[PDB]
Parts: sequence; C-alpha cells; structure tokens
Amino acid sequence: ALTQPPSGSGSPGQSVTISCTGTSSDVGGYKYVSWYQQHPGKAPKLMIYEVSKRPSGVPDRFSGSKSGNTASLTVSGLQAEDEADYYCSSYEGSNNFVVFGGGTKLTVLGQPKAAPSVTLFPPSSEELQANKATLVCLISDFYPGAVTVAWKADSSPVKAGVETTTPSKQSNNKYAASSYLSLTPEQWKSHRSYSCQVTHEGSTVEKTVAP
Amino acid sequence: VQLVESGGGLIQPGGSLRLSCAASGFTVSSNYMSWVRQAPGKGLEWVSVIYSGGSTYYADSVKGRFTISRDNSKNTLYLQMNSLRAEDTAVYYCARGEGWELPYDYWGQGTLVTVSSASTKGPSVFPLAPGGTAALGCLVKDYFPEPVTVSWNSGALTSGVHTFPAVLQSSGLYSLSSVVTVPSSSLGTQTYICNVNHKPSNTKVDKRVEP
Repeated sequence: ALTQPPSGSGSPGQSVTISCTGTSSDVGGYKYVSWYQQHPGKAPKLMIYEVSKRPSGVPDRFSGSKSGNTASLTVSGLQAEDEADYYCSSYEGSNNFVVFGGGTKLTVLGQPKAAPSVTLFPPSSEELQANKATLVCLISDFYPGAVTVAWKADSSPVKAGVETTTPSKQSNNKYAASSYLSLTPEQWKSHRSYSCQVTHEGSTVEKTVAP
Repeated sequence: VQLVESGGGLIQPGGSLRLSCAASGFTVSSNYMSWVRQAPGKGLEWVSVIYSGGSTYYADSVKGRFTISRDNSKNTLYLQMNSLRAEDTAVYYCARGEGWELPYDYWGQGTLVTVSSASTKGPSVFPLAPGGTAALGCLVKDYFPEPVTVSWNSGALTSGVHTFPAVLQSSGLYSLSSVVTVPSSSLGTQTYICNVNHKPSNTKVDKRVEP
C-alpha cells in the first residue's frame, strides 16, 4: 500500500508538497514513481513519471522527488486550476503489480465567496394524482461548498423524508446541490406553506411554496 | 492518440460483460495497454496489462475471472469479465502503457460497470412549474441505474439550462432535476419539452412543461 494524506491545501502563488509513503519494495526500491492529477468526471492526467520526469506540456512548476521510502510532489506557483485529486503510483517489482496511493485532494484557497441561488418547486398535479408529493429545492452558484438545508412546515422544522445531495462543483466552478422533501398529499394540502431554508457562511436564503 | 471505450452496463453478480477500447493514432498490436478501474468515490486500482509481445498480467483480485486481449485488425483492446461481483463495480479506463517504464499518458474516457441484482427501472417524469420570468423544470424520479441525461427541445434549447446531480434515495433508486428560466411572456407562445434519456432502459420520455 502507498499512503497519502487525504487532503492538502495552499493559497495562490505559494508552494504545496504532497507526500506518498511506502516501502523498500516499491518507492524505496525503484525509480518507478508516477503522479497523476484527476479532476471530477475526467480521466487522470500524467504529471510526473520515473520519480521526477515531466511529460511534454506539463508545466515546470510541478516537480517530483523521493527520499528513502517517501516520494514527494511539489506544486509551486499554485493556481486555481491545480485544484484536483493527486494520486501517486509505484511498481512493486513483480507481475506488473502497479499500486496507487489513496489520493490527496488539493484545495487552493482564496476563491471569492458566493451566496446560493435557491429555487423551490411544489409537487406537480400529476404526482399528487399518483398519491405522492415531492418538494424540490435546487441550490446553485455558491462557494465554498458547505451548506445547511432546513425544511419547514409552516414555521415548524421537518426532518423526516429529506434527501439532500453532497454539493459538487458545476462548470462555473461554483457548487450546486439539491434537497427533496417527500410528503403525503394530505400533508401538502393541510399546511399553509412549506419552506426550504439554506444557510451558507452565516447568511440565509429561504423560499416558500403553498398549495 | 485516441482511446474510446464502450461496453459498460448493469449486470447481475455472477454474470459476464466484455469491455472494448477502440484506439487510433497508434497500433495496439505493438504497444503496451492496461485496464485501470475506479470504484464510486474511491481511488484508482490497476486491473490488467498486455505487453507488446502478448504477455498478460492481472491483479490478484481478478485473476481467473478477467481476460485481457486485443484484435489487431480492429485496433481494439478488450476486457472479458466473468463471474462478476459487487466489488467489481467501477468506472473502467483503458490506458496506453504498463504503468511504470511506460506510464499512463493516454487514457480512455471510462465506461461504467454496475454489478447488482437490482432491476432496471425507467424514470417517472413530472413537470416543475409555477409577467417577469418563469423557472420551468422536470423532476426525473425513481430510476436505476445511472445515467440519465436531459435535453430541452431536442437539444435546441441549451442557454440557461441547469441539470443537477442525482440524489440516491434510501430505496436505492435515483432522482434528479433539470431547470431552465424563461420569460413568462414566452409561455403559451412557445413550447418547452424536456427530453429525458435513460439508455439503460432504452427509453426516452418527452414531457411538455406548461403552467
């Protein structure tokens, strides 16, 4: 096994170093350490191979080294686009056994804060006719990625029947998430309103729908 | 260099699937090629390799069950996967090289393999609707497996469209939403139809959205 810290972070223009530890049977024993950069939804990209060599097109600010049983990847002049999951790999000396470390998620600090946009939809007529009801709360364009969603019936908190996604970055490099509240048709029709409230960096947004 | 994979899908445990990797810009019959897989939310795992002269190697967890091969005249690499287990669920990548002396510079786009006895279930599509502007949408409910894609007006409407990542419900089915904001004056003047494509069930659902 190759051991990588799960997370790393640096601010723009600075340097960061990610480590990958193994044994004399792989990192310490050969010069066959590679480093891969992976963005969500994309295949990995080769950054470094044979400990310190760079493929064509890979910028000079990525550099690889190793000392003993630990290999290191250094990114200097950090840029926002360096935000990615970085995997180290090594050959183990037998039967083409190539092992990957667990990956280190590198966050680059300093992206501007951005408040969430929220759209809330009531259940459709056709869904109510199927004896079901779903409220749909869509949350987009926020940064950083941590949000808190609270559902309310009238003014009272509702925690049962809630499913909320883990926020993920969209093409605009800001986060989106959604929350779904399942109700019976009777609950929907019998309350004055339902609300979806989103809390983010000490600020709150809320939308309300009614039958 | 291009590597285009196909063949993934949902298969029951104990079943078989053959993955393909179509190559151009080099000759598969004279090169090293590997398969590498990535389980949902996890890291990379090497699977298999074929050398330029035809020698093959496998990770211990797939030996005797998986077979790597190539068709010289079709310039294509294959992975035959038999006796599949839930543990084999992953995105499978083909990559040129063997991971150490020839690192993975070129990768395929990945193909999704889901190993489960759960039924394929096509989505139920419900409208999301209310001068000014109007947010219109479609709720794509209770489908399996991934993926679903959403177009609007058979792809002619793209500006302002946002399709959200799916939520995994406790039932084990997925739901997602797609939304677009339009001038309220254009409702009843123009037609908005969401096209919900679910290739795993060979079904497309076209739902007209109108208040």
